[PDB]
Amino acid sequence: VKSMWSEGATFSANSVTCTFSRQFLIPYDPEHHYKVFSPAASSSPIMGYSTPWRYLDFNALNLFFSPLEFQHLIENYGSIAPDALTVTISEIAVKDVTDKTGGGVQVTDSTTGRLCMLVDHEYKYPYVLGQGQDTLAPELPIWVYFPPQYAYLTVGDVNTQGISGDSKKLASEESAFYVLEHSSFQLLGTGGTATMSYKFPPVPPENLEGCSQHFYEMYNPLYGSRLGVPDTLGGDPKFRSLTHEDHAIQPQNFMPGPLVNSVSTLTGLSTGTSQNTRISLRPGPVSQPYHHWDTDKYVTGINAISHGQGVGRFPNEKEQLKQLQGLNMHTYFPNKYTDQIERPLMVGSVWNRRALHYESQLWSKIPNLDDSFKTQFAALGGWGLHQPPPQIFLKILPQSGPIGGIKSMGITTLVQYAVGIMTVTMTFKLGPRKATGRWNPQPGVYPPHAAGHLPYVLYDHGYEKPEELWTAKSRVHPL
Amino acid sequence: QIFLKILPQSGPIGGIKSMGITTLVQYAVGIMTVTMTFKLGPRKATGRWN
Amino acid sequence: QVQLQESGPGLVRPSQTLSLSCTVSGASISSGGYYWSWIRQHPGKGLEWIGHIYYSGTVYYNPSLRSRVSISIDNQLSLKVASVTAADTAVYYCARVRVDSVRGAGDNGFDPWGHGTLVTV
Amino acid sequence: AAALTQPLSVSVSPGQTAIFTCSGDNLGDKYVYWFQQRPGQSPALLIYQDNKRPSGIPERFSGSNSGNTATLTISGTQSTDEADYYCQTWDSTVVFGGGTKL
Amino acid sequence: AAALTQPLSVSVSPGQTAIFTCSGDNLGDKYVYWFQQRPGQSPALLIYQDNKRPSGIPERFSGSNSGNTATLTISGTQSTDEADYYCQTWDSTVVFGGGTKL
Repeated sequence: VKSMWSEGATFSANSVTCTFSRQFLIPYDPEHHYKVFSPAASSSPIMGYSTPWRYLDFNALNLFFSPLEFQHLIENYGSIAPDALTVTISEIAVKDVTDKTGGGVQVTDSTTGRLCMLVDHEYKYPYVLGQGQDTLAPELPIWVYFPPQYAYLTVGDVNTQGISGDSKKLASEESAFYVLEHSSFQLLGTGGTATMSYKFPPVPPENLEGCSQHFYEMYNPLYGSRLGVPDTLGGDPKFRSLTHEDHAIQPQNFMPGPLVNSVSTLTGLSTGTSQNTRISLRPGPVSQPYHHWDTDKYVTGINAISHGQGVGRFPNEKEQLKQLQGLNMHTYFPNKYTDQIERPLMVGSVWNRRALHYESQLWSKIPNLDDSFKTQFAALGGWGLHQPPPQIFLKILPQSGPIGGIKSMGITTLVQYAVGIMTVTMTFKLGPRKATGRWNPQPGVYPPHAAGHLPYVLYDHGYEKPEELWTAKSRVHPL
Repeated sequence: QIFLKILPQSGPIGGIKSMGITTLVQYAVGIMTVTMTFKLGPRKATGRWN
Repeated sequence: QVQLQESGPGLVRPSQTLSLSCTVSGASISSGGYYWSWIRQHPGKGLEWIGHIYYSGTVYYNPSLRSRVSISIDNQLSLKVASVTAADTAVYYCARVRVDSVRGAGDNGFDPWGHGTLVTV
Repeated sequence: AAALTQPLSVSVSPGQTAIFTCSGDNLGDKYVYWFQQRPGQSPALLIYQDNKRPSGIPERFSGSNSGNTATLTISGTQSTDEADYYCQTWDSTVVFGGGTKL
Repeated sequence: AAALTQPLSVSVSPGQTAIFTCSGDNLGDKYVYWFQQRPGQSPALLIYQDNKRPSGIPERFSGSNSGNTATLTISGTQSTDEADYYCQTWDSTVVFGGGTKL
């Protein structure tokens, strides 16, 4: 039997199978406690639990696709949707440090230590995987993954104990203490292997193709319009007909989508109580851009997220500025004009999406509370689904010697750490590209850069990512 | 070309610390046995006498 | 450069609210991740830590001085230690720590300190 | 740990070293920070993360953290290092040490 | 490494040794070269490749390179070895050390 490190995407006219492999490292915990919290806010505080476990977060898109493979994805296909996912934990080498006392560290190898692996197929434990935090994976396959520690927030009971105003969320009857050691635990010793084998639900595709037409300009530019438009107001209408030059008063049969607090340049847009509780709903809905290119510069929005760096790394949503969205887009009403910045849902509407890019998420989670709309596509990129890919928790073990009969001899957790290899494969159901009788060469697919500093390549940790994000809508539909 | 890296086994950590050398130190010895066959032709004829 | 200047009221013995303040110069305090500590030092003895506060209201306290002191932020970094029947006057420093990444162990230490005020009790 | 141990004072001459002890339970898997407090002045961050020094601190200060102790070694002590040195860790709140009076 | 560490000066008597320190990150898997610069003169290649000496350098100079440090040991220092000794490596360009003034 052959032991392999697998990596690489294989394309077809149908789905592409993209696998990657990293080296993980379950470090250590000198205390295997649970370590509740002590936040004690003073102005609704938080209340958590710090589990001694390690989950892994392969959420982003820049791990399954190389930049050459992402460029081959954009210039050849016109949709993408995942349908399968397997996570194999390869060769495990749990080892122990012997503390040379004069050298400090000497690492032998342990055959009796193990690595407790739990897969949460039943969704019993809280899901913290898809929120966009700075522990995902290395972008390049040569660096070592350090998987994050598992922790979660619960709901408790806010008290007010202190001197001035000190609040503290204590435990209530609704609060929960999920001990992960009440489960089934593939114990997974040295050399052991384990798999997950998830299967994605039917999700709508992401349509990696722009438009060569405005949605409000879909008419014959000649010929006028069969209908009329008012001239006088005040009870005596006196409607007139239209010519072909009436472009700003052409009647549309479909409205644009909502623009709830789209502005340009804290908390952004925010719900909450009077002025100071005020939790943020930062990257808007998915129907809104937060960065595009107007006639002179880049407009950058209040509701933007930076994706790195600062100056920021924002995706250029040029396909939302086209179809009647954008940042400083007011709506006007002739009520006895009222400039409004919020646009409502407007029963017949189309708002296409905020575009996915090379570094976006893949799923988040739709929360278990009911009556969702629309929630098929989450913000921060990705899909977002009921029953997401389950979390793979990885503790090592507390091997706890020696004793000597009465004594607390030694360290009693001796010291152990585990290295390994995680090979994650995911298949994406690709759709065929939309037809164009176009005759023009379509624009080329290359990541954006400015001058001299090229995109993904080593320079004199070396490897540098571009200033703008590499979006995915660069071929035209033609609507 | 037959490329041969070893691996970057990268311990220990201790939970937060950058303990040790983190590439610990490793080296690999081995044996490469390379066989090659050469299609030989027969020697050209000479009625030479020398 | 970032400097921290204190404010001392003087001396009040018969159990009044000891109020302090620490205006930060060089950089604003609601500009990112930095704790803002209050640290004591008894003359002839080691340092003592009261508590630190983030700009979004969350404040950690010392478990020994928990029900006496109160840290607050109105771009002022106040401290309202009451019940001064125990005559602790020592010294009151301000200090800033960069907020760590993993929340487990402290990745940074108190690099910018204050000048220190001498309260008497 | 939650209670750092540190002796009272040390005695040194110019031309040698003075190594202090900051004892503590499981201090090897922790960060220890050293603070230089000259008399009449606020402390300054001397050695952070058990080995590193900032730009304002000269290159004669170095420390270590192994096992249940963390030392601070001064290489070539001058006539201006007579200052209280405190070790400080983070046992989930903050833990300050006693101080070796030099 | 890219920044070699070396102390200021050392004090010695005739009849003993004077060992210096050239600290550096991962200096064990590197080459360290020592240079003897008498005052008023150019430096000379004292010890090359951590153990070797050329023909012009006498057989009382020897060095080492282990772990994160590289030492230079003078066996029986005479009254002519009062010279600045610099350690030099190659972190892909050239890295010179500070210099132990003897």
